[PDB]
Amino acid sequence: SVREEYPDIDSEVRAILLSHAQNGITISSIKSEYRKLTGNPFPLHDNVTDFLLTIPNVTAECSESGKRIFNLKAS
Amino acid sequence: ISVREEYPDIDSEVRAILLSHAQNGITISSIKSEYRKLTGNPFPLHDNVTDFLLTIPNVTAECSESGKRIFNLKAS
Repeated sequence: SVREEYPDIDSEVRAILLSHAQNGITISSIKSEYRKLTGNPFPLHDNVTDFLLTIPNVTAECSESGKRIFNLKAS
Repeated sequence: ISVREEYPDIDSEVRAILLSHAQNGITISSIKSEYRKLTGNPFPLHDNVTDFLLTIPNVTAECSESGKRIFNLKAS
């Protein structure tokens, strides 16, 4: 239902991950980059982790500092 | 998650399961079944399991092309 309402959000989030595939990225930083990239506010306000984890090849992990870090799986 | 207060052993039990499956991956359903086999008790979390797992340091979750959410311990 997310991808049906915002058809481009999947490509936009993947674009952001692709540009940050070296060190990973938090949800707050993703929203930040999203605003710079599209000139629009991030359209998901809830269940963001679940959305990110429905994108193939995307990983999430609990960092040392406790922060939730997202990345692309190494190929 | 406030379940750690109510169940002080749950961190070590879940970590034990992950350690025993650190080779490949493990799904939430498989974790709950390993949990019952290990403790003789049902898994005390009924919701937000991904969030619980992702608050354990060194644990990862990934979207397999099979669609299943796979959890593992991060390498090295």
